[PDB]
Amino acid sequence: AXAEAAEKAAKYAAEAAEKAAKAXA
Amino acid sequence: AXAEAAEKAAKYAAEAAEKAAKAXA
Amino acid sequence: AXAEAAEKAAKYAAEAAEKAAKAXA
Amino acid sequence: AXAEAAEKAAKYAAEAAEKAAKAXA
Amino acid sequence: AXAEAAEKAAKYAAEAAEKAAKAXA
Amino acid sequence: AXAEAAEKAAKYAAEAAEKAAKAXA
Amino acid sequence: AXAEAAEKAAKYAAEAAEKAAKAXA
Amino acid sequence: AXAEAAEKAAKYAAEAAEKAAKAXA
Ligand SMILES: CCCCCCCCCCO[C@@H]1O[C@H](CO)[C@@H](O[C@H]2O[C@H](CO)[C@@H](O)[C@H](O)[C@H]2O)[C@H](O)[C@H]1O
Repeated sequence: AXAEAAEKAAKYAAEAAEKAAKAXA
Repeated sequence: AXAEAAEKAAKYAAEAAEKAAKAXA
Repeated sequence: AXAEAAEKAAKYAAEAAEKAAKAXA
Repeated sequence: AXAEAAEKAAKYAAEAAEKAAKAXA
Repeated sequence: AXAEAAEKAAKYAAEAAEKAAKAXA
Repeated sequence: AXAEAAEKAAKYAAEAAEKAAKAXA
Repeated sequence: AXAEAAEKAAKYAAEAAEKAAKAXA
Repeated sequence: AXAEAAEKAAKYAAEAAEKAAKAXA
């Protein structure tokens, strides 16, 4: 359960980071 | 570069949590 | 779109924290 | 107090994101 | 249980950060 | 510098986790 | 101690934003 | 505009955290 929660959080941060990276592209 | 590094770290964290989730199963 | 995802992320976080808070109450 | 602070912080963030989502309409 | 897995994860992350600090220098 | 700051946050988390872990010990 | 750590995180955020603000100036 | 607003908000947050840190001691 906690692993799942951590994965969801990391996935959100990764998508956020990706949109920032694309904005700077 | 900052956003890219954060995206990479977050994707590694997500993979690591997924692996833990699959192991805990 | 960014704002909407951030709000969803935060709601999920609040729900997790609330659960923790309730366990400690 | 830790969990309660975390809950308050998450709820604050959710409120701010929601206000932002509404403004961006 | 939860705290021990969280301490272990946090230590791994700190080591990864430290490695990156040394590589970047 | 970012890696250094990441490291401090990670160390902070690990010590908070250890304090909880010791109370559960 | 938690408030002191939160202050440090907020200061880091402020410096990061200031960096961006200056480059955008 | 965005970076300036983020800087302002982070500074507000830091002052709040500092005030709390001083109240607690
Ligand atoms: C990878 C992300 C990590 C998540 C957060 C981890 C942060 C770890 C501690 C950072 O250290 C802080 O760095 C700030 C910025 O370098 C400094 O503020 C500096 O800049 C502020 C912003 O104006 C001023 O208010 C301060 O006086 C000035 O010291 C502050 O003193 C220092 O303690």
